[PDB]
Amino acid sequence: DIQMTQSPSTLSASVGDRVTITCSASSRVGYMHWYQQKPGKAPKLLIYDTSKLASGVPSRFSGSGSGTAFTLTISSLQPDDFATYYCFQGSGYPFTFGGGTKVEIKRTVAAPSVFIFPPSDEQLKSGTASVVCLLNNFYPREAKVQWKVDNALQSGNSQESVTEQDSKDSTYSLSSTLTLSKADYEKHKVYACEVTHQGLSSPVTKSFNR
Amino acid sequence: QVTLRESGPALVKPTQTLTLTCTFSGFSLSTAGMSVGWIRQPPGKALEWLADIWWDDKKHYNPSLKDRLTISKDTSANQVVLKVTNMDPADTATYYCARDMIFNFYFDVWGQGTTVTVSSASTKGPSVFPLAPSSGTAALGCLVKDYFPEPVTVSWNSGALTSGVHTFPAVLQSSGLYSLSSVVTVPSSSLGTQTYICNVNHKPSNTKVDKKVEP
Amino acid sequence: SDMRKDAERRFDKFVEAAKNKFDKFKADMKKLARKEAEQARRAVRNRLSELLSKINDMPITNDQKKLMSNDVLKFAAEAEKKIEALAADAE
Repeated sequence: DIQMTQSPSTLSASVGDRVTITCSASSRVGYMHWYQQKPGKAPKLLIYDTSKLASGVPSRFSGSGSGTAFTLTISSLQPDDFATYYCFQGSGYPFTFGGGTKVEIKRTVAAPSVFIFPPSDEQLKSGTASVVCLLNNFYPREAKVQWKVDNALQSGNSQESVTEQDSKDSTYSLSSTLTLSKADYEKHKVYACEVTHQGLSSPVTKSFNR
Repeated sequence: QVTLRESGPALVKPTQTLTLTCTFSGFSLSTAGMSVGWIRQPPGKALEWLADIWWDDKKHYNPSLKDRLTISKDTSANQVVLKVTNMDPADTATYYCARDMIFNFYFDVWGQGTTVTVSSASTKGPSVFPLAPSSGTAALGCLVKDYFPEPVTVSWNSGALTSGVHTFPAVLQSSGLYSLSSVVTVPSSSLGTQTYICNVNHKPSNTKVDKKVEP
Repeated sequence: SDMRKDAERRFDKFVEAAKNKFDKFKADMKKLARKEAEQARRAVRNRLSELLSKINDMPITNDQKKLMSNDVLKFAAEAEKKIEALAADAE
């Protein structure tokens, strides 16, 4: 049963670059098909019968090859070409897909806009207090996010979560969630989020009291 | 307009059977050439073809799911059913149906997919807390806490507010329940005048919540 | 291989049965010629369908089922076109 190997499995490139993805098969297939899948969407057929373009697919895409070796080419990468690309063969049962290739965009540096949110009164009525920090629209993904609480640097008690790269501007957004007991929350006064990032010449701190 | 739409439970206990149903329109399994197939995608992993059925009722199954699959059709209803026996945690995935043709031997139209979690745990609806701005640009949001299983959807002002929205992927907390936040940037000026309401939908528990976010 | 030739001929035959019947029409009536149109398209569709079944039943590769089904679709379509042209000769 026919297995496909895609290279690379990951790839970063600037807007306007030519990008190439190769899919070598374990044995001869008469045709290779290509799917594009964006963040939490169903795969969309992109290229079929090796080189033919599906509908609503710009000309900057193309495929070629035969036998065991095939390529997908994007001739000038756009921000909305951010996706995972899979090759697929229907020449033999079982049908199979390649492992995929993540295309990421490289762009210029953008500092995060930083915001901090205190826990709601509604939540504090339960036992928990969730203090949230938002880093909004930045590049690159790399970022340090530190929690100070009456100036004690916290540890092991916040989770970070990050969005997929934006399809129009290629930035990231990130939230950091410091979770506490109401007991521990009311004990202390001033809560602070401290962001470090390549586009900030010196770190940025947002804070609050109560 | 070819459309497909997968339906079935969000949650299944280990060892039990999962019954998925594709409903389609704009084409028909009574037409010569037509086929429907099922594909699944585990969270963050590769697509894996599972099964298909043809208009002449011929069937194929992936040997990797050895003997746990039954596919069947109801032409008149435009419905294909897929049954997966003895579900285990590795079967947790998004399940898709898609349309295939004897002219193609590839899938040209897919449903949106339906998410299945295999777990012994019970359905639980979220609690939603506002993330209030204080005092150019302000931000605000909703914290959506303590739900099981995935997914929830969040929208703002019932779809009329989309620009500047980020809804973060969920994290499984040490309690076994998921949490996420959705946030949006708006101009300071609109605070206190424009209403901001966040619409949280958690279909696996049939919960809907609408939270006003005020300063 | 020979399946190309058999189908290309069989489908050509369909448009001749039309070519004949339209020509004696050419030699209640507008109704009659629209009936003949629907019949001959229904004959092309049915035959297409029949061939696809036979193709899908054959113990061959998918690529081959695909070449054969596309060969057969293209002729069937070329026939619907040629016959659609004959209705226009009446209408």
